[PDB]
Amino acid sequence: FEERVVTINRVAKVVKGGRRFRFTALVVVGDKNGRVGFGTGKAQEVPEAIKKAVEAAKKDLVVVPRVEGTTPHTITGRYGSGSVFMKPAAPGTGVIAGGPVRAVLELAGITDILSKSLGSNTPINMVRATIDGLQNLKNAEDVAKLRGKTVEELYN
Amino acid sequence: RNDRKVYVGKVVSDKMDKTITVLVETYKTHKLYGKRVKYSKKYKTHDENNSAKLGDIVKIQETRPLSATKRFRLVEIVEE
Amino acid sequence: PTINQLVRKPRQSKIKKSDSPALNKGFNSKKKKFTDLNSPQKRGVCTRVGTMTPKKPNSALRKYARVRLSNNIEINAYIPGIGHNLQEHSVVLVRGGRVKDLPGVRYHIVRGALDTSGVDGRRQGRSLYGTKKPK
Amino acid sequence: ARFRGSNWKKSRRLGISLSGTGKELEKRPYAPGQHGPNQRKKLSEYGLQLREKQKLRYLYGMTERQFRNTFDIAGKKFGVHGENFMILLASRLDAVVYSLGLARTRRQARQLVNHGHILVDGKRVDIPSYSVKPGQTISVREKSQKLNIIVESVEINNFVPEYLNFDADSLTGTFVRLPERSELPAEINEQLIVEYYSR
Amino acid sequence: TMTDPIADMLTRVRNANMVRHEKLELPASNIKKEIAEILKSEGFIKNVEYVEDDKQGVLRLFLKYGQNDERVITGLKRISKPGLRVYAKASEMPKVLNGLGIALVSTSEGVITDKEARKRNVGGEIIAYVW
RNA sequence: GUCGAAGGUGGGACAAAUGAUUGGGGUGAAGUCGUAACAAGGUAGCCGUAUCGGAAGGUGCGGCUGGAUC
RNA sequence: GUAAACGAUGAGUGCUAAGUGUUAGGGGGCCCCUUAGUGCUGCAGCUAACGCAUUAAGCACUCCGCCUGGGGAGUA
RNA sequence: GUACCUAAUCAGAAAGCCACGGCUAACUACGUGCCAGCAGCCGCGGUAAUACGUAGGUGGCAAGCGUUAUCCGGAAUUAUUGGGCGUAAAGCGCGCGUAGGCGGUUUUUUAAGUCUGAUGUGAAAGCCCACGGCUCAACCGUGGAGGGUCAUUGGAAACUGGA
RNA sequence: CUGCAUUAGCUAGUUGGUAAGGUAACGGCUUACCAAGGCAACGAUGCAUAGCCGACCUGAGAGGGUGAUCGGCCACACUGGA
Ligand SMILES: [Mg+2]
Ligand SMILES: [Mg+2]
Ligand SMILES: [Mg+2]
Ligand SMILES: [Mg+2]
Ligand SMILES: [Mg+2]
Ligand SMILES: [Mg+2]
Repeated sequence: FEERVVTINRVAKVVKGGRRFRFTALVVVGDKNGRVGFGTGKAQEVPEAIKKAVEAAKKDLVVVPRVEGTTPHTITGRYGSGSVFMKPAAPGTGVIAGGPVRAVLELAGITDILSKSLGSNTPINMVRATIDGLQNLKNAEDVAKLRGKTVEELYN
Repeated sequence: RNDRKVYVGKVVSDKMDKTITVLVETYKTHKLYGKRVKYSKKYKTHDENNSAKLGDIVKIQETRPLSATKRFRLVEIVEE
Repeated sequence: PTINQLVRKPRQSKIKKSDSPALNKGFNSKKKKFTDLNSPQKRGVCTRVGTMTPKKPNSALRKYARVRLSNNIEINAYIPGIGHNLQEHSVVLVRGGRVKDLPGVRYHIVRGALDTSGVDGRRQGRSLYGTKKPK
Repeated sequence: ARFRGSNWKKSRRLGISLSGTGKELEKRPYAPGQHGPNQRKKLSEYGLQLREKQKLRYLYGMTERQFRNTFDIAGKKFGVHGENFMILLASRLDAVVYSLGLARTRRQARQLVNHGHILVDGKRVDIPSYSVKPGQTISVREKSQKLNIIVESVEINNFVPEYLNFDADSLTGTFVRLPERSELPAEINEQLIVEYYSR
Repeated sequence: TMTDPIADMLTRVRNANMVRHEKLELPASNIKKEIAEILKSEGFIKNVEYVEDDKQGVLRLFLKYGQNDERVITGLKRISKPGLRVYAKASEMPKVLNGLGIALVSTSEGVITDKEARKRNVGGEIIAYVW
């Protein structure tokens, strides 16, 4: 499992004297073969925050249906105000994505896709929207089984 | 040989002597939003005998200039 | 809005204002009127020259000139670089670009053009201050 | 060539032996400059994309403008954009001459073609940018058939790729077919360059 | 008042699918019956029954759920609407979900799917999307 | 002789510049007077209206909770 | 002719778990069902959150009104 | 007597511009000390400044490199594609109502909208694709392709419209 | 095929007819007589701005911006009339 730290953020809690600073790490974990997940970890130091985030991400993984290195069909993942549009591309297109979306897609193993973040650019909600899209992706064989037909019948 | 444009429309005023104004209705589409919207154009046509009357659906055909603004001639009264 | 509402009253975009209005206006002397021409720079004459205190939190004595442009508009223009040879009635070239600290100063004086002299001793980024290559 | 700087410093920056020998990276594999040694910073994604693009550009000894134009036309060709860009870079007369082995260095081959010692189909070509195509032949000028540099380079029996068929006796090469990604250097990730020029 | 019976039927299907209901009774019409039959043929619903009662008649749909209770119908979208009607040519027929979904179309050759519209080389009013 | 450019005369319309003086607006500092609001802000606040007062505001009538300890 | 004229929530229509009070009726055996209101609690779904939730702020279609950073200013 | 070709001589005549705090590729030293100054935005400068000035080094380009002005993009920030209106800006205080918009089920019919052919036309040049010619490229030429809400004419009838 | 309603009324050769003249040519193009018509919230009138187009820039597209060079069309030649 490859892991990428998306963002590290210094948050503060106010106390009677001074402030308490902590470090939060958002991390994406993927095998680059259709499995990707994300996690958050809080600690007094970045190495421990990252380790906790990696553990959470490995705990939570999703399976991404693919077609020759790209998604089966276009999808718009939504979470809160986050919103990521994603569209299958052709080989050699590359991953046209920005911010955490690119991390999620690369770690899921997608190499050719077009995308646009249409909503909030806060990294955690961007990641959640991307994961929502990937979860809602569908594959030809599974949809054929669900509809009680074959792939050839499905495409006529 | 070559024919001239013909329109069908209702008569909306005939107070002029030997002239009737025909209202041809069309539906232009909005170029951006694509919705169908009504479009009315009034045609001044020649009415030689005053046969046409306010209300009847008539047919007109394009002609040479016959007056300041009359460019059409009544052909037949399809309905009334 | 409904599609019918949009057809009845189509959408209207926000209008954009220029950051350097004085450069977008010419003056025709014969007709004694203004004209809309976009210029990258304009010539002017320093009506006043002096120093200004920037708005807080900054503190300094920033060098500036009140300049009457060829189109008869009076503006405030910052003098960039260390040291200048400008006084009243100096003929200067003015380009766009405001100085955030200075409230009413929305233009810069080109260095090394017309009366304004290049910065003495400048050696890095000289073209921005009109200084010849020392060699 | 047009770039006349320290190719060793460039190789050290880019983490690749542009010459292919490895001499640059043998002793000091770290970046040049005062802060070269003890450098431990991590590159951003944009930095990585830029480094890959610069690796390819300095490998083929091109300028940024021509590199971009070649990338555009490769993108306009049918196929995979990165692979097409790489094969088109290979198809340049400099690259073809260097692969045939008429010079030991890419810059040396560029200077040879620039001074006109090469002929394509028996006709002079002074422009290293010239794009060779399958079915063409690269020869050497008769007045320069016995140049010390060319003969010395031909002596060293360098490897001749599959897409080129070379005869050292006549100093005659033939561009048989278009290269393939395997034949082209594998130290370049063309996808990073594609993404760089996407943004 | 009611202004789009096709939209009402699609919304009934959507709400029932959300609640995981089994059957669905709605007022009937010829266009609704053709839509329901197309859905059955394509496999998005389990069954369709027509009750020729007094008044308008009734359509009784029976919905289809896959293994693990997975819903076969992901979503339905009215495309052409009373407020703005959409038509497409044969060469401009849209592919729903890159082909994994159907676009119900109304054509001179009867209401068919986008696959049949493309095959027969016809166009018409795009009634709805179903995926 | 008709028509007829320019010109002359007249009362209007519109636009721009300028004008003693004057109104409020913004900006600027470490100015002067008070302390109206935010906590029950020390008379809960706010909305419309009336009136009054250096000023914030006060008071009356109706309305709201976006207030209410025990 | 204006109010914090407020549910700070336009009108019409249909669809989508339930529990419980109350007002005016209706049908069937103190109980069950039902129509129209008026409250409280609560799924799915929605929401930035708070919360809404068959009296939606859910799912849909029609029409209307309205918004596009703050101030200047509801001023000239 | 221009291009071009042939022969001889010399690395000898021919490198500058901006940037290096984040965005954004590139950091050290010295001087200055809320001054001098920088700045596209967040901001940087009050004595050990990767942000000011110089130096070394580094990065991006290169006969150009930067600045300014203007347009489009990023901006889904006028949202048809593709946004909203309880509290963030936004439901008129509320009725009665005209125009307009939209409109329940079935059958027959029409063919204005809709869909599908044919014909004419949409100059040349230009964008795009292919080929050919200048040593290559820009450039030039040739042939395709496309561009109409276009016009006449023949077909289809589910839907919207008329009867 | 453009902006403005903080521009809502405009028009009297004006709208139609008869006759005559006039022009390459039809025609209120002009002139006599008869009638009161004609345009306009589907934006008339007024005010402001503008040569139009093939194209050009930009954008994934939908769109947005522009109208140098080159080609087509229109208009003008110190200002106004003949
Ligand atoms: Mg007080
Ligand atoms: Mg108080
Ligand atoms: Mg009092
Ligand atoms: Mg509000
Ligand atoms: Mg209300
Ligand atoms: Mg003009």
